[PDB]
Amino acid sequence: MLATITPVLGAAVIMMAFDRHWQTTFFEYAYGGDPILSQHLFWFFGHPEVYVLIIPTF
Amino acid sequence: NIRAHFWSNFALGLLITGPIFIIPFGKAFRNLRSGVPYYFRPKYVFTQKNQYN
Amino acid sequence: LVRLRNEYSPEMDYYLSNFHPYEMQEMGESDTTVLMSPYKYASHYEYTQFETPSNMVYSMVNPDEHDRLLVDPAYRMERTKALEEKYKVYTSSLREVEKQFEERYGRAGQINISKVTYSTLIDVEKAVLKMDRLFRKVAKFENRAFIDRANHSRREKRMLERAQQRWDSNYSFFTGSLTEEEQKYRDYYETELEAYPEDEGIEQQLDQQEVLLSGRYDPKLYDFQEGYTKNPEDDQTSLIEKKAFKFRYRLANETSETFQRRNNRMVERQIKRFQQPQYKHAFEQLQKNIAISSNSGNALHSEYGYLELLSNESVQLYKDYYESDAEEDFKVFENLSSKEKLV
Amino acid sequence: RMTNTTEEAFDEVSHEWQALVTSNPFDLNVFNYLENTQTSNFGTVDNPL
Amino acid sequence: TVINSEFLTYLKSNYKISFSASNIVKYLSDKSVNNSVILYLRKNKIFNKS
Amino acid sequence: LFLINNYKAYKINTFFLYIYIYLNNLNIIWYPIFKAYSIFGYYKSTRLNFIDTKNENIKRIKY
Amino acid sequence: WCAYFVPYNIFFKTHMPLEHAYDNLFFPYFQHTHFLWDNNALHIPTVGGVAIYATYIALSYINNIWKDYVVRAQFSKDKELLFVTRVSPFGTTEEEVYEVAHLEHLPPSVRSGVKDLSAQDADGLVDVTCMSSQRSLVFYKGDQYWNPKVYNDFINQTSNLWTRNYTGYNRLEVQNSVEQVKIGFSHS
Amino acid sequence: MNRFFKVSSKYQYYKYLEQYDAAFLRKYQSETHWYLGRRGAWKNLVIKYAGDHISLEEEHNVKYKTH
Amino acid sequence: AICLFAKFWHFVFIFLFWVFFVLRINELGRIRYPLLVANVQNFIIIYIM
Amino acid sequence: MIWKYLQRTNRGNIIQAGLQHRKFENLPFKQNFDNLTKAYDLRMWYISNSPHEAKNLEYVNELEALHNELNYQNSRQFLFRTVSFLLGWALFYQFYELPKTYDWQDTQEPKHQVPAYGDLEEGGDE
Amino acid sequence: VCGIYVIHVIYNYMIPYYWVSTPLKNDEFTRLRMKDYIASTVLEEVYGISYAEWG
Amino acid sequence: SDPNDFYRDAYRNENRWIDQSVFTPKTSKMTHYDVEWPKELASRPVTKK
Amino acid sequence: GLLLGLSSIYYLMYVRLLPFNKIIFAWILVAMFLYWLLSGFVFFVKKYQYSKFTAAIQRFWKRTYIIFWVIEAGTFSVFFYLTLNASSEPVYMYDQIKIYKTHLFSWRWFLIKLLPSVSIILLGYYLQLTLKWNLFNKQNTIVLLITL
Amino acid sequence: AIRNFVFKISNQIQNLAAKRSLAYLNQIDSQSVPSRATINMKDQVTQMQREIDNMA
Ligand SMILES: CCCCCCCCCCCCCCCCCC(=O)OC[C@H](COP(=O)([O-])OCC(O)COP(=O)([O-])OC[C@@H](COC(=O)CCCCCCCCCCCCCCCCC)OC(=O)CCCCCCCCCCCCCCCCC)OC(=O)CCCCCCCCCCCCCCCCC
Ligand SMILES: CCCCCCCCCCCCCCCCCC(=O)OC[C@H](COP(=O)([O-])OCC(O)COP(=O)([O-])OC[C@@H](COC(=O)CCCCCCCCCCCCCCCCC)OC(=O)CCCCCCCCCCCCCCCCC)OC(=O)CCCCCCCCCCCCCCCCC
Ligand SMILES: CCCCCCCCCCCCCCCCCC(=O)OC[C@H](COP(=O)([O-])OCC(O)COP(=O)([O-])OC[C@@H](COC(=O)CCCCCCCCCCCCCCCCC)OC(=O)CCCCCCCCCCCCCCCCC)OC(=O)CCCCCCCCCCCCCCCCC
Ligand SMILES: CCCCCCCCCCCCCCCCCC(=O)OC[C@H](COP(=O)([O-])OCC(O)COP(=O)([O-])OC[C@@H](COC(=O)CCCCCCCCCCCCCCCCC)OC(=O)CCCCCCCCCCCCCCCCC)OC(=O)CCCCCCCCCCCCCCCCC
Ligand SMILES: CCCCCCCCCCCCCCCCCC(=O)OC[C@H](COP(=O)([O-])OCC[N+](C)(C)C)OC(=O)CCCCCCCCCCCCCCCCC
Ligand SMILES: CCCCCCCCCCCCCCCCCC(=O)OC[C@H](COP(=O)([O-])OCC[N+](C)(C)C)OC(=O)CCCCCCCCCCCCCCCCC
Ligand SMILES: CCCCCCCCCCCCCCCCCC(=O)OC[C@H](COP(=O)([O-])OCC[N+](C)(C)C)OC(=O)CCCCCCCCCCCCCCCCC
Ligand SMILES: CCCCCCCCCCCCCCCCCC(=O)OC[C@H](COP(=O)([O-])OCC[N+](C)(C)C)OC(=O)CCCCCCCCCCCCCCCCC
Ligand SMILES: [Cu+2]
Repeated sequence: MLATITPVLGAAVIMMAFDRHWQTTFFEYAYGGDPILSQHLFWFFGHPEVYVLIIPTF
Repeated sequence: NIRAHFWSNFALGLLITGPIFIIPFGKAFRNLRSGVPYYFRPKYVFTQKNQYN
Repeated sequence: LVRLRNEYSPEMDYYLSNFHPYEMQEMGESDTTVLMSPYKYASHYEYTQFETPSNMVYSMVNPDEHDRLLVDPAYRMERTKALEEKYKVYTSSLREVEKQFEERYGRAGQINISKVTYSTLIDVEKAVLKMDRLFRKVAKFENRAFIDRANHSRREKRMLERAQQRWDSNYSFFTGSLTEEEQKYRDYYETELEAYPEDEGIEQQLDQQEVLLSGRYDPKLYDFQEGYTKNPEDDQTSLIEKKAFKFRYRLANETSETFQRRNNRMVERQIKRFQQPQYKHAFEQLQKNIAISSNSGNALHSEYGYLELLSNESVQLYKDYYESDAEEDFKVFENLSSKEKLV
Repeated sequence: RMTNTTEEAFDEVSHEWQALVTSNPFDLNVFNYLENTQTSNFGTVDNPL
Repeated sequence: TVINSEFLTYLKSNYKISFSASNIVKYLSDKSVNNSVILYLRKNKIFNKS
Repeated sequence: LFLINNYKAYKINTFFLYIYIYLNNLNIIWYPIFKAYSIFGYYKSTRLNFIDTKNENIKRIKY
Repeated sequence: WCAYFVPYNIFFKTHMPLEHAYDNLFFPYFQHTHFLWDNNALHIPTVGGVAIYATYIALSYINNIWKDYVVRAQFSKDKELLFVTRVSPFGTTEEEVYEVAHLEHLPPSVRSGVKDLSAQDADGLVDVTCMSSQRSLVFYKGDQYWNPKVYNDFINQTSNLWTRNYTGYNRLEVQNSVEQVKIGFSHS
Repeated sequence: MNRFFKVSSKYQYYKYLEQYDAAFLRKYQSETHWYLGRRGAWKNLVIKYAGDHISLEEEHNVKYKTH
Repeated sequence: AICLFAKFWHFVFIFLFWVFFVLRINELGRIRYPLLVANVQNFIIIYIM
Repeated sequence: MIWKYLQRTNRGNIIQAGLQHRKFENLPFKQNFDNLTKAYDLRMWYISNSPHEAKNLEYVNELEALHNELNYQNSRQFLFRTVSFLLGWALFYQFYELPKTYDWQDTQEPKHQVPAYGDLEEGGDE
Repeated sequence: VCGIYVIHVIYNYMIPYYWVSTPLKNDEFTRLRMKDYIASTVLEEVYGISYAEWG
Repeated sequence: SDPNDFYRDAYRNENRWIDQSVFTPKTSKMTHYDVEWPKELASRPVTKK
Repeated sequence: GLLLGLSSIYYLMYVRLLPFNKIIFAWILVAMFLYWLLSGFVFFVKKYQYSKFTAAIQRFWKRTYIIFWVIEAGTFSVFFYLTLNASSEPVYMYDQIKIYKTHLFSWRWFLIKLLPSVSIILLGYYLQLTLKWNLFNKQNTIVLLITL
Repeated sequence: AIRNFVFKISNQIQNLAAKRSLAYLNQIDSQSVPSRATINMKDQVTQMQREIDNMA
């Protein structure tokens, strides 16, 4: 599961860094950015992250 | 109606092309371009082909 | 728990069947790193552009002996020659044991093969021998300068002079399987060719004799069958076709001396028949209209008569060769069909 | 492609080549593939696994 | 190679062959044997069991 | 057939046949094997129809 | 030139991009600037190492390519050793010593490549291999670059392994190609 | 067969070539033993020992170790 | 632009791979199929990218 | 007589094909790719269809040698043809007038080049 | 069950989204409503009033 | 070479005791292996330390 | 090599007047990083030339190579999906020009740019094929051509 | 050079034509295929003439 999900989180975090520093406006609604795209990308990994945390406990 | 016509034409085309093109086309596998009779050339599995031809 | 020991003993050999054979496909050095094919990522090993030699023989050596072999090339050559001699001895002993076993017991059975496959195998053997001879000649021509340096100057001068004489003021018209390169090779190696001409036709006849006398194509060892049939069925060819096959592959079933005797008898009878007046007239008529026949692909009566005489001569040759055979009825040769005559 | 044994075979690779060319049980067991081991019978006193 | 007739007769008299040779080397001809190449394997104590 | 045989001898007629033969000679291809088993493996694979005729497969009970 | 002069002028002496920089891109036209990128100066080790290793590799491979060719060859007194002069990295002379016994002219592994050898031509090159050092000596076939009284002995001594049997055996010499082995003649 | 004719060297050890066929020498010193033919191969043993020993695990080049 | 940055980093990686390979073969004195084919496949992958 | 042409199959369509004797009657005096591949195919077919093991093994060795020779010939052919193709490509693009008059609209984004929202991007009235 | 639900969601919401991507000269509103009806009228958020007495 | 005919006589339940008994077959002794090798093997030097 | 590299490094430092202490500290860290990363591979190459490079080791190295390239391919594929599904403003009024922005590049220009890579891969294949019957010195020409 | 190549082409063409026209006289070809073909052609001609005679 981690192998499946990690690249999505990596891409989302890299895009966040680019928006912060280079001002790529990936998540700026003014000129085409999608703020909800960041949430989608993060949670797509976030829920599998908690599932990964819990599954070994069983 | 178009489906009926198309499938009738497809069956007729199979019947016509059987002896006209594909069977003569099969004569090209009698020998290799070097003149030797056809023999098996495996890719990854050396299948046994003891059966004739 | 079986604690295997690093030794060669019957106790260890007792467990040979309890192991999978070691895979060779993953051994050696691979010229392909990894296959980028999701369809067979775990079904196919990496392919190889080159081939895998199979003429390798391995022998175990001690550490000090291996160090000696590495350090001393002379000792390495000596041990290698000794090992080759011992391998030859071992192979000869195995062959003799196999021959003794065959003599004592007998072959397991007859080989089910088609007559077409048999003929094609013989033809392929002849073609392989011819190609080997051609390759030997070409390699000799290519390596003449490096193998014979003392006479290279004179031989090259002679070859160049002859080639210039041929292609300076004249065209060279080649008949048969003769080419300018082959003529140059013959001119260069004139000396050696005198001792052993190695003529194409004579070599082909001798190699056919060798192939048929090797004994591998003896009809006694084969059960001829159609092959293409769903069920195993005997050969369905006509009686005339069977007789023609037997005559064509006479050498396969006959021994050297018996074949020599029968062939000498047949050739003497054929020579006498040709010396008979009718054949001389037929050949004279054949030669009379050679120029006319060259203007068209159609034949003339003087040639049709010659061909009919050829058919009769073939029938008589078969009869003469198989004269001393009780289980032979020659009446079948009387009033043959057109297809039988062609066969 | 086949390695020159007399020149480069030493220790581990030499033992692997020995297993390949002789199939002696010791070497074959040492270099047996981990993915698959030959299936055997069911262990018994008369015919133990 | 050539084997002396007396030696071969002595071998036949002393031992009677009743089993076939299993090694594929029995099929090798002289040409193949000559074309064969000899290689050496270094055999020593084995310490790695993997 | 008679007309074809009559025109066979003409050199102009045979020029096209010569060109066709030349193209056929230039149209040769090779088909190598690209597996580690290679020629020896293929040869052993093609031995199914002939293994039964070998001496080692003859019935010979040890006892 | 190609690696330093043109890149330097294109990178530092002008802020205007070249056509190959952006013809495949879809940005509006803009200029460059060397002082508003890579604040960490991470490109300094990259450029330095690339330059150093590229120069080293180029020079070393030039030397390797030129090593095979032989400039001068001299037999020692008694003709036991051969002193060979070869090209150095800067085109000067470098000395080496070889043994005539080790020196040998070997045929190619592939027997169909004999016709492709440069030695086939009258003014080609001869590839003599040192079987001890696994080195190759290249000599011009032209008679100009040869001493005409020590050439026959040299070629005879260095061309022993290129024999007639390299081309194969006919049916007259197939039997003699190997030495027959006698078994059991000395004892039963 | 084409046996090696003679060795014009004062070193009697080199005369071993005279006892072998040219084809044998090509097979075992030129085709597949080219890197091993008529060579000491002591460097092979030295490199084997260097590789198999437990020496310092800091390598700079194939020839030298890190300073 | 981000994809092209990734492509450039991959190309730098394969360039370093090739530099390492050439230096090692120069030191050894001969080329080897494993590393040579690895470099060839790296070139193919970079061409694809 | 339609059956005589439909249900009747030619003898060659069923029986094994023979050896083309014209392919071997006359051959050049050069040990070239054509002759090498002809010999390779002959030996391969003989190994496939032969019951004689003694002849096959020597044929196996000769076939390995022929495989090496054909690999060398193919390497030469590949080198020559690839070099010719690359040189032809380079010369074609050197002597070919590449069109440089394609539409450049894609490179222009007037709204993005000159922000049309102005100060409203940083925030509205209050 | 999840796959069938996802297939239905795709058929209703994903593929139809690409049918119209530019202004349409003729019957633009009609086509937009045609593509929107299948997605906005799914029974999941429509059915239930028939048994409203349950709650 | 009939497989069933061979097997029915080769493998039997009443011969189990002698079918799986390991032994050294009677073969002519070889000096290099059965005479010389044991002598050199037993003549190896022995060191206390 | 040393002359050119040192000159380039000093010029690039001087043009922007980097702080020496901080930059030298960073470059020391980077040097140690890269040096040890490459020294691991140097050790692997030096150790596997005798008695260590077995079939299992070769398969392991092939697997590592494919795994690395697979991870890189996965990351690049995620980025490629993001590129393909890049968001944009509504086409009706906000951005009406999006319809005519196809961003199509000329193949007549792409092929010439693509030529060098195919040249390199073909040269590499030729070197691989020719390694069976050629020496190191003779193939240095192909190696140098590929390097250039 | 050019003249030699042209003559070689002409020689090969002439040899091919001579073979096609007179291969039925000798046994160079295995199985005497051209000879059998010529014999079959004569047989067919004679059979056609005899068929006309028998119809009459
Ligand atoms: C409903 C449609 C839905 C999808 C939409 C439509 C399709 C869209 C396009 C799909 C394809 C992508 C486009 C490029 C295709 C290129 C094909 C090619 O060049 O290779 C053909 C290649 C055949 O060439 P070949 O190897 O030379 O031929 C055999 C030789 O004799 C080799 O000889 P040998 O000696 O080396 O080996 C001998 C032996 C071994 O050789 C092999 O073939 C090797 C083993 C092959 C195993 C294949 C299955 C395992 C796949 C592994 C993973 C693949 C990727 C998975 C990705 C998703 C992971 C989650 O031969 C065989 O066994 C041959 C069998 C091949 C038959 C294939 C027939 C079609 C499939 C049905 C198979 C049924 C089997 C029999 C049962 C019959 C029914 C009861 O492979 C096939 O034809 C089979 C491929 C099967 C896997 C397909 C995976 C597709 C992945 C992309 C999906 C895209 C998205 C789809 C929608 C979903 C979005 C989320
Ligand atoms: C309309 C469709 C087509 C449009 C094409 C438009 C043009 C695009 C050109 C772009 C490339 C430029 C030219 C490059 C030349 C390269 C030459 C070369 O040496 O390459 C041949 C080289 C020969 O292979 P080899 O290892 O030497 O020998 C194999 C044997 O011969 C055994 O032979 P085999 O045939 O059985 O197997 C080999 C086969 C294997 O290839 C195929 O069967 C694929 C054929 C269709 C290619 C389509 C190109 C891309 C088109 C746009 C994207 C559409 C979706 C594609 C989805 C399917 C994957 C392609 O190769 C071929 O089919 C030969 C032609 C391949 C052309 C180059 C393909 C570039 C692929 C780029 C993407 C790679 C990463 C994708 C990851 C998955 C993303 C969803 O193979 C490749 O390089 C092809 C690699 C393909 C990898 C596909 C991976 C699929 C995913 C599987 C794992 C999924 C895990 C999921 C985990 C997470 C789940 C949540
Ligand atoms: C419009 C639709 C398409 C058709 C037209 C195409 C364009 C025009 C083509 C014109 C060709 C014919 C020119 C007149 C020839 C007159 C010959 C002569 O005096 O009679 C000797 C001969 C009499 O001698 P005889 O001792 O009684 O019997 C000897 C036998 O015939 C046994 O003799 P044989 O048959 O073995 O003779 C072979 C012949 C030749 O030997 C060969 O068979 C070897 C192959 C040689 C080349 C053959 C083709 C040459 C023409 C085409 C070239 C195409 C190049 C393309 C280049 C690339 C373009 C992108 O020997 C020679 O005559 C030696 C000549 C060697 C030099 C050749 C070069 C000549 C100069 C080049 C320019 C030619 C005119 C160009 C006009 C403009 C074209 C645009 O004539 C006969 O056999 C009976 C007929 C006599 C009256 C003929 C009246 C004229 C009508 C002739 C029609 C021939 C048609 C052939 C083709 C049929 C379809 C496949
Ligand atoms: C302190 C930080 C660093 C400062 C460096 C300053 C610049 C120095 C340049 C020197 C260049 C080499 C000169 C060698 C001459 C001697 C050659 C010789 O005799 O051969 C022996 C041997 C080489 O043998 P060989 O047979 O000649 O080699 C031939 C091979 O084919 C050749 O193969 P190989 O030997 O090179 O093999 C080693 C292998 C192993 O790889 C390496 O060597 C790694 C190289 C890393 C370089 C990093 C440079 C960073 C600093 C840049 C400049 C700083 C400012 C400088 C000052 C201002 C400007 C003037 O190298 C590679 O293959 C590298 C591949 C290419 C990569 C290039 C660099 C990376 C580019 C891509 C990424 C760049 C962005 C960063 C990305 C990462 C971010 C985290 O050399 C050695 O063992 C080293 C030198 C001799 C021993 C040391 C003697 C002095 C004592 C040590 C003093 C310093 C340390 C202790 C200080 C404290 C004392 C108390
Ligand atoms: C955009 C630019 C283009 C891209 C540029 C980069 C291109 C890189 C090309 C090279 C690398 C990729 C090559 C193709 C892939 C090769 C894979 C491979 O060989 O790996 C074998 C590796 C190693 O295999 P191995 O080591 O056993 O291989 C040896 C095999 N034998 C022994 C037979 C020789 O293992 C695998 O990864 C295979 C098993 C896993 C495969 C994936 C299964 C699915 C996992 C997820 C579960 C499902 C989730 C839901 C999916 C559906 C969602 C909708
Ligand atoms: C790393 C390789 C192995 C692993 C493979 C996988 C790696 C994938 C990494 C990327 C993943 C996806 C995220 C992308 C992030 C991109 C970040 C980015 O763009 O930063 C770059 C940054 C730019 O960042 P920046 O902050 O300066 O950006 C400028 C923009 N503003 C002003 C808005 C901040 O640049 C560098 O890091 C410097 C790179 C220097 C390269 C030098 C190469 C020299 C070549 C020399 C040879 C050529 C000939 C000349 C020789 C002369 C010799 C004298
Ligand atoms: C072998 C027995 C076969 C039995 C026949 C039924 C199964 C056939 C095969 C499976 C597909 C079933 C699809 C049913 C729905 C088709 C239409 C559709 O999607 O829209 C209606 C509805 C959607 O309705 P709607 O909201 O779009 O309404 C359309 C009308 N307006 C717009 C006016 C409101 O589909 C769903 O709601 C799908 C929900 C997901 C779960 C569906 C489960 C179906 C029943 C269980 C099937 C189990 C099969 C097991 C097979 C293996 C074991 C035997
Ligand atoms: C700013 C730019 C980027 C900065 C980052 C710097 C990146 C540097 C990358 C260097 C890569 C060097 C690779 C060398 C591989 C050597 C393999 C070896 O030991 O040989 C095995 C062997 C060597 O074989 P051989 O040919 O030498 O000999 C075998 C032995 N005989 C000949 C006797 C039989 O090779 C193989 O098995 C072939 C396949 C090799 C596959 C190698 C994969 C390497 C993967 C590296 C991943 C790196 C990740 C980096 C992450 C990011 C870092 C910042
Ligand atoms: Cu959740």
